[PDB]
Amino acid sequence: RNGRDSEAKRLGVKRFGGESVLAGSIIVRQRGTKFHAGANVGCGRDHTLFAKADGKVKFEVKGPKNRKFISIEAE
Amino acid sequence: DPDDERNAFLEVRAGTGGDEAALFAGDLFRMYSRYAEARRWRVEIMSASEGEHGGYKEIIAKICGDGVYGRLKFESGGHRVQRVPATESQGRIHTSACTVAVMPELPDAELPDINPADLRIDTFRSSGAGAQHVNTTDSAIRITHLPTGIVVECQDERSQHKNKAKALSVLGARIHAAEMAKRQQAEASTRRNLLGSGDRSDRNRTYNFPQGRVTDHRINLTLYRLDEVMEGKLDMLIEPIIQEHQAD
Amino acid sequence: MLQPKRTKFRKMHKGRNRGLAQGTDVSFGSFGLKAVGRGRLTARQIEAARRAMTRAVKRQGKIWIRVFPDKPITEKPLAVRMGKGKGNVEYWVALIQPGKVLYEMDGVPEELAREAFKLAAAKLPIKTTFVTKTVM
Amino acid sequence: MKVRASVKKLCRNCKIVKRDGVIRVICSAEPKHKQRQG
RNA sequence: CGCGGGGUGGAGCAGCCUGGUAGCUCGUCGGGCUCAUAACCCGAAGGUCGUCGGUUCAAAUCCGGCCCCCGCAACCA
RNA sequence: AUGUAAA
RNA sequence: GCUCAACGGAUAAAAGGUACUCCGGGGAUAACAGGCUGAUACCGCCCAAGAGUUCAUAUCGACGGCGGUGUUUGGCACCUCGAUGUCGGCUCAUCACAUCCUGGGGCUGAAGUAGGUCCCAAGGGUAUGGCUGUUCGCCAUUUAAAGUGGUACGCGAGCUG
RNA sequence: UCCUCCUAAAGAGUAACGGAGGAGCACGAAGGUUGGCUAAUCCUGGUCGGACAUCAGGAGGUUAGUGCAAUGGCAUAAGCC
RNA sequence: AGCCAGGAUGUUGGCUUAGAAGCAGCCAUCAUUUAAAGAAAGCGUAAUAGCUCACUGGUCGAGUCGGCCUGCGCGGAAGA
Repeated sequence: RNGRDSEAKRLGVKRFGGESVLAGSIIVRQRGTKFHAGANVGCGRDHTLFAKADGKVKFEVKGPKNRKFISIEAE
Repeated sequence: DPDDERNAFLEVRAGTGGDEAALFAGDLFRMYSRYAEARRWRVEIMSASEGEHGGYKEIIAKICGDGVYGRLKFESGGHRVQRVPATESQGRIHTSACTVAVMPELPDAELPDINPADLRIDTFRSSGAGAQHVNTTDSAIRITHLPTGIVVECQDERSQHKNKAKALSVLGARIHAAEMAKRQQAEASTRRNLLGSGDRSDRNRTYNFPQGRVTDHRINLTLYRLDEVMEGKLDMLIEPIIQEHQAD
Repeated sequence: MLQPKRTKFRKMHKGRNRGLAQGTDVSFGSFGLKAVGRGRLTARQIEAARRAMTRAVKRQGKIWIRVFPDKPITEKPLAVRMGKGKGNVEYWVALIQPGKVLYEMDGVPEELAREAFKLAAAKLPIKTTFVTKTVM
Repeated sequence: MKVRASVKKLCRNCKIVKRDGVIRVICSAEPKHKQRQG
């Protein structure tokens, strides 16, 4: 009766904090919104936060309900 | 006694003159229904086979409660009917007989334990054909039930368990059939003793409509009522029978 | 037999019985049957241990059952090869850690509870001991 | 005589003996309580 | 529990596929016809389609969930 | 189509 | 324009039987057996309601549990497909005791005989005919008994088929 | 063939005739922008109205909803007009 | 711990009047003499009677009775 299982979509955090990324690089592949768009970070229709500048990635815990934010500092 | 407080089965059947005796069996259902609703008894019609000119040929009916069989012990037997018979276009007298059986509860304590400690299981090699497995593997099971003497032989399939389940189902079916056959023989041997041939012979109850009297052999009772008799109120006739039955 | 009513899933994994016990302190009764051995108790074992402890401690008193199995264990039909799906649900086990309170009892003398917990330990496979509720 | 593996004192007159290594439970009152290896 | 057939007067069926109307037969009761029984005729009761949520102007119907009945469940060349 | 049994 | 759903699609177009079979192979993979385990089976023990005129423990024993053996069914395929002949029968036996009898003892719900249960003890013995190819089973009659199993659930380079 | 949770050992990935389920569509709007709003479930009162029509008040907080079986997410609303 | 002693008068107690009487089951589980005695733990009787222990004396005269934690052992543990 069982046996069906899907191919994985390879989600997760591709670019961790501290590493300098180029413009347009995919940072976090996530299903929903576990991370939110902060400074110099764009959001797509697939909820994929991508880079918009050449800097380092910084994770922040701002907001009322302690939601995560990705920021990019122009280093 | 335990049986006394027990419920009962009433079986009112038509004897001689099946056209007329069906009409009197309907009246006996009416008799014991008016006798049953007086002392608040439950009446349920389990089976009733209709006649031709009205009434019923056979009535099997459960009456439940507290003390039906102990109060209605003495009703198994014949009932003679002298009456202008509804049927006669001419109108002459006749003996219409009806037979009434009174059965106790006998509650069903069925399905005893199969007792595998008492089951002798012989797992031996099989006969027939088919393969190598017949030579070495057994694939044949015989189970004997010791206190009953029932032997079940299974040589059907390859694995023993799939034959063990069949052998236990056949053990359960044969034990249940042998117990229900003894129960149906114990019912029939008492029903042949309580219900007679159905003839008009005098069997403990005498009825007399154009005279106004009914005489009961089972302790002579010669009471000329039949109007406080036809609608319930049968305790008086029944009570002295119990009075001189408790003396013995 | 103790059996759950309409759970979310019918069958679950085997798992291991690692970790220490949580139900150590006696909380309801004045005494208790604390289990020492690490094992697994089927629901028939709890029901039989209730049967042959309840009769000796008579109609007075009060007994608490501190455990519930809520873990389905299957069994394959015999002369059936390996695989072909998980088996049908047959019984229910409680994984009992070292030092787990199984039964508690109040309203009885100490000797009667001592003699009843010996029979309850005899009906169970795992090794138990005898404890008493200390105040705080 | 009883040939069980666990031996307890049945009545008050039971005595634990260690004859030849074999633990026995002797009884001077009732012969039925005399038993074997434990 | 897994699969299939379903749940339509008291009972058996249409009608479900393909939505816009509750229908037929047997049965129950009562009355005529006969002096009566059988037959025939007439009238009445009876089910909202097992129940519940959604689409639809409209669910007896289409779909899904729950309850109940019956049958099927590892062989074997 | 039928309608048993006691002058 | 493809439910080319065998869905990275061999043709646009294709179901079955072989015990008449035949070849290249495989223990990569089954059957018989040997190997590992013991779900199952047999046997032993713990607890105890209860049956037994009283009385759990003379004899049984539910509800429950723990162990031994590899004798049944099982599970995996470790060895065998450049070959290990197996069921039943006849002859020939060997070994273990979880003992059928004989022997020595304990309890008894053992007045004696005849008994029930259990411990030690394998030295010896452990049926005759009908049916069925049958092992097994039933029947008839003996016996003190008509023991359970292992040895490729023995034995075809000893014999039939 | 494909999608969702576990298996899966806290990056990615990960097998079994493993445990639970679905899809072979639909949409001219349910899409874009702008503007505005916050439900489910209970309690009280009210003609039909009765456990549940609707409205007013109160609790409650996103247990509601997101076309679809499941996961993540959602008020700055991705929910509703 | 052993040893000669004690371990009572009404309790045939009311209870379902056939009897449960210290000891089937009910409940009460008194109180005196007191070195001591439970209106009773067991055996035995249709019930009694009777026999022991509870407890108390005396001879005696030094350590003893019951639980917890573990180390090493015993038995369960029988094959070809």
